Amino acid sequence: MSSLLNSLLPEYFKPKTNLNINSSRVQYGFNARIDMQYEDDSGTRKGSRPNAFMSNTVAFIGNYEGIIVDDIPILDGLRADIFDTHGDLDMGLVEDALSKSTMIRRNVPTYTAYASELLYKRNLTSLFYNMLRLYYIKKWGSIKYEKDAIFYDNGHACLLNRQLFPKSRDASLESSLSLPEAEIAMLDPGLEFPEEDVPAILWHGRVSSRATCILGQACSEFAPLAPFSIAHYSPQLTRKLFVNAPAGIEPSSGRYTHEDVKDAITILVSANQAYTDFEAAYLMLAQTLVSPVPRTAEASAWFINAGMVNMPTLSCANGYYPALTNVNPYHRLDTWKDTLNHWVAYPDMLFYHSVAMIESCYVELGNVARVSDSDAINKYTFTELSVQGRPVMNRGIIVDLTLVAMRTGREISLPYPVSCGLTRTDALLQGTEIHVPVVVKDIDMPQYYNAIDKDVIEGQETVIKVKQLPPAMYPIYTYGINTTEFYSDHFEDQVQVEMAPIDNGKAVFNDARKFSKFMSIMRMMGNDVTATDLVTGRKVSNWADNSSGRFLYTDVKYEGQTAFLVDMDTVKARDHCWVSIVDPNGTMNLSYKMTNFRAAMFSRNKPLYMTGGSVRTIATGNYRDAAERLRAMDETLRLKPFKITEKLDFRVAAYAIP
Amino acid sequence: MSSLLNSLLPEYFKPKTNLNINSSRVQYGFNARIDMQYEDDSGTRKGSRPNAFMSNTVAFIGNYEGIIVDDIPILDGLRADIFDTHGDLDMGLVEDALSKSTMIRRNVPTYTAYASELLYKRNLTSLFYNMLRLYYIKKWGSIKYEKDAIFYDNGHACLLNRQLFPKSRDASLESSLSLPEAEIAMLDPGLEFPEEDVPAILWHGRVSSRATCILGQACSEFAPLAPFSIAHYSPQLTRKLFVNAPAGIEPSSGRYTHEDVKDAITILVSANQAYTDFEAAYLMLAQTLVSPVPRTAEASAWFINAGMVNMPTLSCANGYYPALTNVNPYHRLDTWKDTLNHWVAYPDMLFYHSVAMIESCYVELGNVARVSDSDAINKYTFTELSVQGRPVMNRGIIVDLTLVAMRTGREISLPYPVSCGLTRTDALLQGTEIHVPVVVKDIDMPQYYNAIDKDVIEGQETVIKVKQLPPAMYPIYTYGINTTEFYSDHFEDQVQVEMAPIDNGKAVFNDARKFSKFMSIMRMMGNDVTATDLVTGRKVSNWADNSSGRFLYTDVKYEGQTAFLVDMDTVKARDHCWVSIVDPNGTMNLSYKMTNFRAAMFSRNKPLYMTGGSVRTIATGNYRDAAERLRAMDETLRLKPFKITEKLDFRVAAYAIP
Amino acid sequence: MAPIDNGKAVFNDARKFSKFMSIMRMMGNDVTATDLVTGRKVSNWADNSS
Repeated sequence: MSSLLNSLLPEYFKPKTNLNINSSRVQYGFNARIDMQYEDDSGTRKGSRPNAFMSNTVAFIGNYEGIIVDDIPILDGLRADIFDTHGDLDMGLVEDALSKSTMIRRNVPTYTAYASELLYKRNLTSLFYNMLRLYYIKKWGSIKYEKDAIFYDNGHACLLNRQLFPKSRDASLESSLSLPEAEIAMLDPGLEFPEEDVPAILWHGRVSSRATCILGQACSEFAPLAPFSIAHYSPQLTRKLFVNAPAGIEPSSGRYTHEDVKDAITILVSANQAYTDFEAAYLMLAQTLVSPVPRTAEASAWFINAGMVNMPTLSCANGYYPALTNVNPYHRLDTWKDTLNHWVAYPDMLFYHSVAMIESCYVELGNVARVSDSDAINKYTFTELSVQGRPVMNRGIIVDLTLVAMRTGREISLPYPVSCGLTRTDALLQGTEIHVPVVVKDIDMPQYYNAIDKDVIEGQETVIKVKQLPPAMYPIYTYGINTTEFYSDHFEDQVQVEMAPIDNGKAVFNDARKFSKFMSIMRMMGNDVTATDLVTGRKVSNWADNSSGRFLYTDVKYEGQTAFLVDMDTVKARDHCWVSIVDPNGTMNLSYKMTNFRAAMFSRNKPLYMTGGSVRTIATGNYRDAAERLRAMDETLRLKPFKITEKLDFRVAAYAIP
Repeated sequence: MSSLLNSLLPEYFKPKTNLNINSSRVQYGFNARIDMQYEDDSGTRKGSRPNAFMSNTVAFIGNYEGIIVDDIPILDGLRADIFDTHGDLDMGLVEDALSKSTMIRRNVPTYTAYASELLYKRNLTSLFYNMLRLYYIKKWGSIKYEKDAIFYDNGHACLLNRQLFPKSRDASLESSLSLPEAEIAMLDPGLEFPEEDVPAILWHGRVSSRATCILGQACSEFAPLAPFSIAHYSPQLTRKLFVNAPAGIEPSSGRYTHEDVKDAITILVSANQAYTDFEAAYLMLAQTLVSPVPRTAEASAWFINAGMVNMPTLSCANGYYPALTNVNPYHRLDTWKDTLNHWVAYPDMLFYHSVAMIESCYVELGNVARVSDSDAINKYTFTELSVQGRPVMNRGIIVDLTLVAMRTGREISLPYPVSCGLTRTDALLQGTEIHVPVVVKDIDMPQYYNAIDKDVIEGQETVIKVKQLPPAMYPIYTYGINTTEFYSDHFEDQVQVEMAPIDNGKAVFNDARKFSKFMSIMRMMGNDVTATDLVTGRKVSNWADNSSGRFLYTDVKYEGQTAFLVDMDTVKARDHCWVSIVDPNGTMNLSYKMTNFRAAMFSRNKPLYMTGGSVRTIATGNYRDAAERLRAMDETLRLKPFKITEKLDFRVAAYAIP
Repeated sequence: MAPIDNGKAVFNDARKFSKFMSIMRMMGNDVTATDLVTGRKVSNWADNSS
């Protein structure tokens, strides 16, 4: 659904068509003007950062594994005559429709008997999904993956690509897959009895030399070398695929460009009348196009074990019954062609729709992981109460759409209760300790991180014990639309730390809430604060991120009693464009204000600019008003004359309109 | 945009068609009559300057470099039916448009897929840019650049063309470039898949033997030997260029006249309907064509670092799909063929439009440089507040047209937000003193200029320091259209200043404004006064520039606060009218009137006379046969002007919204 | 003062120069001005009573 994913984008964000991606890492964000203030009994110290960049790093790598599951049939496409008043295939009108058609008379009785089983095999989501992945593999084919590269680095702990993804050879995305071609046979119209467990599709005119090569590779096993997101492992959809094309199927060309895959999709959707099938495949790919680079070192627990992708079995019986598909189809919603029409016009817009969906999910799974099991709406039972339909199993797209509904605070409506795609809530529901590997840089690591060893020499491979999952992404596109006090994503905020002159700089935060806001605002001001817990004896640093520049309470890496000693004569100025706290006395009052917002994207430590035309909000009415218009100007070549007009020179001629 | 740049010229001046330029340097100015009237405590004196020549100097020498960048598509020339009710390109109607205009309907699905990807990147501005440069290389192909010539010469200091332009030799303009030829192949109709990264253009009848050689050289690399403005380094546009000509193309001749390039441009625009693409290239050349000769030695800091010319990527899909270009083209403005009709009639008029543009930019940057970096409108954030469109980036022409709006004080509007051309604000946007290399002519040079070596000898090559960039040009064409206090370019003005007490033979001027008014009066009377800056200990002189007969405060060459000790005993008498007095007494009143303006141009120390007939006006009205003004003010670029609000400091300038 | 000036301020007026130098001494700051015309020096700390 293009419509619901479009509304997630911010108001200030004005996207263009083309986006020239030339790397496997993008820092999307915005530039804002922060007017910071520090008030005290001595006086006020004002600062101003005119261009403050708040970013979330997003990569094109992520371990996924496809499995073939059984899903509901999508009945949108079949002629409206055979359907009854309630909206189910009234068998008796099917036998009537087949009898009054251009079918062979000896096949009518035997084909009608099979109809009861074969007409309820309508799900082309798996085919469209694979054909969409082939489009983006050939478009962004020049992106590279190095084996010994830095997945994450925060100064203390480092995590390499070798650690998370073993059995991984370095190669380009184009050179990753070597897809073998499945057989594309021609359906004989005079076949005695239809062959079930072999799908048959429709086609307009002649199957081109390149269309054979695309359909051949789409219905085949994906066995990748490099762990890419749009080239993950998928099982063999089918062995053989029939195509009811009276004009013969040309043999396989071998080569094809990304423009030829768009040609193949547009013919397949139009012939089969499968637009709702495409809408399902569009939302599936939106989840599993890009995966987020973790905010903290201990936020890598989400991507340790491979999340399963639920691909519904390829099943289509249109080739055997050409009569039942015509120009008057049955559809539930009137805006059922909107998702395809959006993709054909603006293919590269999927990148923006993808980051909008994963940012919405991973933000909400952040503040869902911090609720006790003894509650009404908890970790296990947040999907059941929200869903008001009848899906087969609460997995895939249902779990991701219900998280988006919680974030935006609106009602998401789909025409069919389809349960296909990636399932994210895997590591959460387990409710056990996860052992993430790490290579150390400094020697004073295991004070900060909950490490397995207490003394570790530099360059050693250690393990961190993560119990509660910290947030993987900070809200950026969904900044101050549905604000919570955990993230504290306000435009205006203030904190009041109360100290007396008798205290020699040392302040104890009994409250946990205002400790979080103090440590966060001090980092905007470019000050390196290092607090020490009095009960346990561990240490926390506000500088625990190089992207957002905020301090969340989950950076403590421990749930206990709150007694944080901060010594305010060991505060060090780290960044540029900073206010100085030289020697405070009395009550401190910190405050900031974010005024304006400008969309910015970075890649390879350089600005990535959006190019091409101005993207519009395509509606169903905007095309069918031109159908209402029809260009009703009678196609008659009316040539109008020009009267020559003489003036002073007479050498040169001058023509007038009347 | 002819009508825009034509408005910048003064109301009294109307230039003739032809101009035989026969040098690399042209003075332009006017011969005005000044009627001064003096009054002080001693008495009254009345005089009259009968003939006074105020002029700038402009040259054909400027170091520039080309970069190929991706910009917006210009959707002008495509048929009106493919566009919907709003100003948006619908792919639903492209499928219909291509379907109705063919008998072979097998190719419609393939044609639509490729067309959707190519239409959002169509731009012929870079091709017309090179074709225009080839026209002027052949026409003015007898201009000599000598390496051991003078660039600036005052009397104390001197800059040679060895400095500012190393890696250069002595050559004529025709001898500078030795262009190779790209392959101009013929597109046979029947080819089904458009070859990627090769543009295809339409043509009228047979491609002439001469037309081949021009298109071949226009696409090739430019590698100059001598630094020339219209022969600057440009990257290779394309390798191949298809031409859908019904009659086959002829082989390349090798030689062509400047007249043959006009025939090539006129055909290429008419066939492709690329009138708005030409308008972009016309404005883009108006910036580059000429460069200023600096007013003082400090104003050479602008032209050290090579400014980047943003040339858009060459792409076009008219040759493949000639159905999309028909007899009813889509245009936003009704005056969309005025710029080509102006150039084809009067080619040599571009010289006057270029001088008008570069003057307006370099005059207003004189004020922007003096703005403090702690206000709403400053050097960093003046373009962003002005623009009211959605370009790719605030670069090239958008920066230049913003400065023209600030000069004239009128709202400038283009149909498409194009960001292509020279960016000047590079030396300005950096907090670093610039090291201008100079030659010592007189032994007393270190007293005047801020030199590194305080002791020098006639012939030594030293370096001078420039912190704040002074004005490179004085207002001549834009004289009195809007008068600032800094320049003081009034027709009628009454200057009042109080003379400081002359103790021994020296008068102390503590205030900054009073000192500016005093030396401004004494210059108009024609008295060469020399003062000593007390803080620095360097000698200032009101006779700094001889060409423009006025005193600017930037001639002091010291940003900050100071007090001046004026030498009243050594007041020389260079130019004496009857008004001219040596001994001022009490409150000095000078009231002057300027009348009888007449434009005059000098080239190689002789008068340069305009030849040919009188320019008759070509211009189209807002409506041809259009009923309702469908505003469509969403995509169109608009540039809002800023008015200078004078304040007490006088050294600092400030902008406000009118 | 403007940021373009690197701390250096010239007092054209005599009245406000006296008040600046006096209030800076209440605040306990040793300022040393230099006259541009003559070339002599003045110090605000020229008394230990008032």
